[PDB]
Amino acid sequence: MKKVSVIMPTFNNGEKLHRTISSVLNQTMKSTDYELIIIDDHSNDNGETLNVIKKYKGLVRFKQLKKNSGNASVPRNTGLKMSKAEYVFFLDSDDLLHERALEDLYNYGKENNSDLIIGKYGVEGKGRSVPKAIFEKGNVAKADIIDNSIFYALSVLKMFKKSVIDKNKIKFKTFSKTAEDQLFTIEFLMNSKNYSIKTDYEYYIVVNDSTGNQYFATINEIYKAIYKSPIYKNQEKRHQLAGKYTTRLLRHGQKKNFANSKMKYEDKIEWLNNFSKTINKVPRDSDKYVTQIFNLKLEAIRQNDLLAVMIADKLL
Amino acid sequence: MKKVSVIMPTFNNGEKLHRTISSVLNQTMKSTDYELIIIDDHSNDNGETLNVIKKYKGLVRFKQLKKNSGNASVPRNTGLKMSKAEYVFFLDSDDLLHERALEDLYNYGKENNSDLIIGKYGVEGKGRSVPKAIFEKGNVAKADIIDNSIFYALSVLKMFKKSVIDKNKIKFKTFSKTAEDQLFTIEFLMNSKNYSIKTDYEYYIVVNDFSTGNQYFATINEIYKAIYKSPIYKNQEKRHQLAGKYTTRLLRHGQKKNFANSKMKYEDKIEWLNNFSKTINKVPRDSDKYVTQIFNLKLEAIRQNDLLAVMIADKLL
Amino acid sequence: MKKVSVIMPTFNNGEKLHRTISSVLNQTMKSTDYELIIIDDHSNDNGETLNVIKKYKGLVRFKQLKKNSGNASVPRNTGLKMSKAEYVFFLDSDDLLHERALEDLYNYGKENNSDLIIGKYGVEGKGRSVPKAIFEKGNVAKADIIDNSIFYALSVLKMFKKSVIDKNKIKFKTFSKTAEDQLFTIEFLMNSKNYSIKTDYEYYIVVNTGNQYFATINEIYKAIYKSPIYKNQEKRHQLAGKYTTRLLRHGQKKNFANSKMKYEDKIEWLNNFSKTINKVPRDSDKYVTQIFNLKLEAIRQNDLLAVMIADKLL
Ligand SMILES: O=P(O)(O)OC[C@H](O)[C@H](O)[C@H](O)COP(=O)(O)OC[C@H](O)[C@H](O)[C@H](O)COP(=O)(O)OC[C@@H](O)[C@@H](O)[C@@H](O)CO
Ligand SMILES: O=P(O)(O)OC[C@H](O)[C@H](O)[C@H](O)COP(=O)(O)OC[C@H](O)[C@H](O)[C@H](O)COP(=O)(O)OC[C@@H](O)[C@@H](O)[C@@H](O)CO
Ligand SMILES: O=P(O)(O)OC[C@H](O)[C@H](O)[C@H](O)COP(=O)(O)OC[C@H](O)[C@H](O)[C@H](O)COP(=O)(O)OC[C@@H](O)[C@@H](O)[C@@H](O)CO
Ligand SMILES: CC(=O)N[C@H]1[C@@H](OP(=O)(O)OP(=O)(O)OC[C@H]2O[C@@H](n3ccc(=O)[nH]c3=O)[C@H](O)[C@@H]2O)O[C@H](CO)[C@@H](O)[C@@H]1O
Ligand SMILES: CC(=O)N[C@H]1[C@@H](OP(=O)(O)OP(=O)(O)OC[C@H]2O[C@@H](n3ccc(=O)[nH]c3=O)[C@H](O)[C@@H]2O)O[C@H](CO)[C@@H](O)[C@@H]1O
Ligand SMILES: CC(=O)N[C@H]1[C@@H](OP(=O)(O)OP(=O)(O)OC[C@H]2O[C@@H](n3ccc(=O)[nH]c3=O)[C@H](O)[C@@H]2O)O[C@H](CO)[C@@H](O)[C@@H]1O
Ligand SMILES: [Cl-]
Ligand SMILES: [Cl-]
Ligand SMILES: [Cl-]
Ligand SMILES: [Cl-]
Ligand SMILES: [Mg+2]
Ligand SMILES: [Mg+2]
Ligand SMILES: [Mg+2]
Ligand SMILES: [Mg+2]
Repeated sequence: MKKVSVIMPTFNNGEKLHRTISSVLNQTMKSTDYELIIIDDHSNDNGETLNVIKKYKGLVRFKQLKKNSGNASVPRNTGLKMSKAEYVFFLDSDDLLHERALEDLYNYGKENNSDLIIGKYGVEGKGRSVPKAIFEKGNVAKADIIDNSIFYALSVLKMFKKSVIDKNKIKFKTFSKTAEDQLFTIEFLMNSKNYSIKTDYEYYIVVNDSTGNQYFATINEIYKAIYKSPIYKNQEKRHQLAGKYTTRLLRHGQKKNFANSKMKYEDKIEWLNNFSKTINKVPRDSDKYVTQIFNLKLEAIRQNDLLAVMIADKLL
Repeated sequence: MKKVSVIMPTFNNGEKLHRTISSVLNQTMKSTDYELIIIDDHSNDNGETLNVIKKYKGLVRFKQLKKNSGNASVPRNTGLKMSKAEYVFFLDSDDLLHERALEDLYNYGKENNSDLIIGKYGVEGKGRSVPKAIFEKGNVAKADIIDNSIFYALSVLKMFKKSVIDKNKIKFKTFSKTAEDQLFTIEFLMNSKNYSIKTDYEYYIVVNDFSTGNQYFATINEIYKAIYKSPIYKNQEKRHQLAGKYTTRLLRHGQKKNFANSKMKYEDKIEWLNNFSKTINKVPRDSDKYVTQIFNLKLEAIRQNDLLAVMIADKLL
Repeated sequence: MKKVSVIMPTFNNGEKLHRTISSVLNQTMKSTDYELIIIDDHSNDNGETLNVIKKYKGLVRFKQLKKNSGNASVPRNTGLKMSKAEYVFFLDSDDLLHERALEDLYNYGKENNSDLIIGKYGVEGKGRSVPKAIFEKGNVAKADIIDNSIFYALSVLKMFKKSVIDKNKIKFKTFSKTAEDQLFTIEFLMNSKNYSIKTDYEYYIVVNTGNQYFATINEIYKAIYKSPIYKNQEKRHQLAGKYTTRLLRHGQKKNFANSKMKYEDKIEWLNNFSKTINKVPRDSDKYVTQIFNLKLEAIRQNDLLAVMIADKLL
């Protein structure tokens, strides 16, 4: 039984994949103590990606899907079924690991009985930004969701204890193109207690290179996960978590500024209708735990009032 | 017939009452010319308050209520029934009078045929602040409600002509825990003409120590009713002006003025705004033009009973 | 057939009219090539205005209306029926023409086959300001409505080809006291292609519940969306959106929502504004300047509070 399975889905990556794979194979951890599982989501780049992967035959486990799934959910789920390790680490195909990522994160995790270990993120290039606040207090052995800003770092680019995933049958959902990674991390967080944060190096480097029916279905699942948490059983604690997630959603959500956008009016109405329907399944008791700058925007969404959301956005 | 009855309700004050009572007994006014009526609202402090009051038996009139009323309304009403003086002065149990408060206020009142005399307030300690604007023009023999900011000083901690109270049967109401003193002063102001302001000393020292609105807005409703039924201010346009100015004071200093963006439960906000809307919609819109224009949107939002609009209005103030 | 008929309605102008009439009679154009038609809207100023007009008997055509119409619509319509010229030029009674206004504008128009020629405006005194942006690019032989800011200069104080007015039976409407001149210019613009702008001089000097108003605004949008010149629906949306922008920037009672207007009047006004704008396709909204995105939606939603707020944020 290996310490870590690195699970990496690929799709039409080409010669860029060399850098990523190399970063995983060049770890300070004993090479026999981890594996790299590569799951190609049926690349169609005239065999360029598959040719790069073939160069590491013998040194990595590999499966190719018959049809392209469209996102990383099915590939990652396939990797999870293939792993029998203590921890898994999800890695995106364009990104890089620091030489001492698996060793340092696994050691910290093992020494603190961690269900989840989060390594400090770095970033190369303009594009997506990475979480910063979670890492501002240095290393944290027993982190807290609220006090350590974990709802602002819900990517799956972390080390997860496989037993938690297995015991609770946590899979990536495929009903949406976005926020499926958030739902996964939330499901995990709500079914575990021990989270640790390690910040000695930039362990993971992120490399930068419609009506909302499906999106808000996923957001709904996130709130459901919080309110059904067997770890956070206290209803007031659930309200606090839900409120904090609402804050993150209003700060960093998809199409956060839809109301004053160039979007067609009928589309705005349908979008807000889905956002309203979803947030109105969340107890109002959570609202008091939302950052108060968003008090008006949140009420506007609850009331399903487009004008009020437009105004709220103008005042933010 | 005495010049002044000082009416002071007490409740679980203890040894703090000595300072207050002493301030009343040590007045420059002839001691035979006034009385201190003490009405204890059934203190339950192991007889501590009653023990302090007993030390002045013979120098004060005193009645104890059988059950605690909860506020100062019933006690003050009892004091009024007991007084046969020319003027009454309401004093709170923790507060102080200046040595020359009754004398100076009574003299100014008598020399100007005043129905109401307001002495400049002082304050000791962090907490509740006191009115300032009303006293910024010095002494005023014939003051005006609007021009002298009297709607921003509606406490009953003043000298009132008893005849006005008696002739018009003015009592403190008990349907609400708050704003009952405001309603009293408003009822008095709307049934009298002569108000004087005296500022030579800090005559009254306020001492600081270290709801769905059904009843509150019923009291606010009574305030508007008092203005619009005033036999002194009979001109409808004058009533609009007074009403508008009160609306301004309510939006500036009202209870839970910032309820809309508060941590109040949504259902409570709705009920609160519903009461606020129901009440303000009984006030003619003709008064709105006399409201300070910064509040134009907030006022309309309340009239329309639109929570979102009130929230926004508050964000723009 | 004369080159130009200057059409000038008068009403209780008095001795101020001398200056105006003099400015028309003192043109560089051959005096036999134009006429000044004066239409008095039944002045009642103890014969003062009529006395000034009588001094130019022989030099002007003149008709007096039996009853005062209240605005310039009926008078101007009367002038149009009286003119058989190639172009007409509407002149207000207190205003002035530059010595070389008719000549320069007619020549430019004739040389560019212009349906409409717009001379640069000047202004004397505090009050109404005049369009500026339309004239910022100098002379334009073939102007464009959008690119040359013509919706910000919709007065009829311009030179119009009479054939376009007769062929399309364009009259000033009388349903409203205001915006009737705008409707006229819009009707003209939507039924012609060739517009020219001349800026060498200040050729024209301006001297200083909404049921009816919004009926007129409605006619403006109708004119755009029925235009036989601008037939492309997307072009109509663009024109409509640009007019909406001008309406929000310079409309009558633009700031009604936070005004001293009685509440009941505000509601009725906004109701008319909402009813009218909701007959305009939402496809035009994308062509409205985005600062007005909220105000426009507020009006569409007929929400007084939202209009008040919108105005507070502008
Ligand atoms: O006191 P509050 O909680 O109201 O305010 C919090 C502070 O203001 C705090 O300083 C900041 O929120 C912390 O922000 P940050 O500088 O640490 O960055 C965190 C951001 O959330 C981060 O840059 C991303 O927006 C979050 O991305 P991930 O959670 O890692 O997941 C990617 C996610 O966006 C992706 O799944 C979506 O594109 C698809 O739905
Ligand atoms: O906008 P305008 O020009 O019309 O007026 C605004 C001016 O700036 C105005 O002159 C100032 O507001 C006057 O303020 P101030 O400095 O004279 O006094 C401040 C307050 O009036 C005062 O501190 C209290 O807030 C008022 O309470 P009271 O009138 O003494 O009545 C007691 C009442 O609040 C009590 O019943 C409540 O606690 C129960 O709800
Ligand atoms: O926001 P965009 O990009 O679409 O353009 C905005 C620019 O800033 C634009 O240049 C300005 O809005 C307009 O420039 P301007 O300095 O030439 O503005 C001229 C005004 O439109 C003018 O002072 C009058 O408002 C319009 O005169 P007319 O419409 O020709 O007169 C008849 C009618 O408007 C009049 O009855 C109304 O003013 C009565 O309220
Ligand atoms: C840098 C970061 O925060 N990454 C997130 C970001 O990825 P990002 O926006 O960077 O997009 P990426 O190219 O990294 O794609 C994510 C991963 O999914 C794989 N892939 C992509 C397309 C496809 O059809 N099939 C497939 O398996 C890619 O090989 C890659 O490993 O948004 C994704 C979708 O919301 C998240 O799940 C990622 O964790
Ligand atoms: C500085 C100032 O503006 N003071 C006001 C403030 O008093 P404040 O907030 O200072 O409250 P206080 O304790 O002074 O109460 C007012 C008076 O009521 C008496 N009391 C209190 C409780 C009780 O159950 N029974 C009873 O009789 C107290 O003895 C006291 O003399 O709010 C009161 C209630 O609106 C007003 O009447 C006071 O004018
Ligand atoms: C500079 C400018 O754009 N002015 C416009 C403004 O006039 P403005 O506000 O400048 O008012 P004016 O004095 O120019 O009056 C407009 C003209 O209408 C005539 N008149 C006036 C009253 C009357 O009862 N009968 C009558 O015929 C006047 O003689 C005058 O020639 O509003 C009119 C109606 O929307 C427009 O046609 C004018 O172009
Ligand atoms: Cl999101
Ligand atoms: Cl007054
Ligand atoms: Cl109050
Ligand atoms: Cl207009
Ligand atoms: Mg990536
Ligand atoms: Mg007190
Ligand atoms: Mg609203
Ligand atoms: Mg004029």
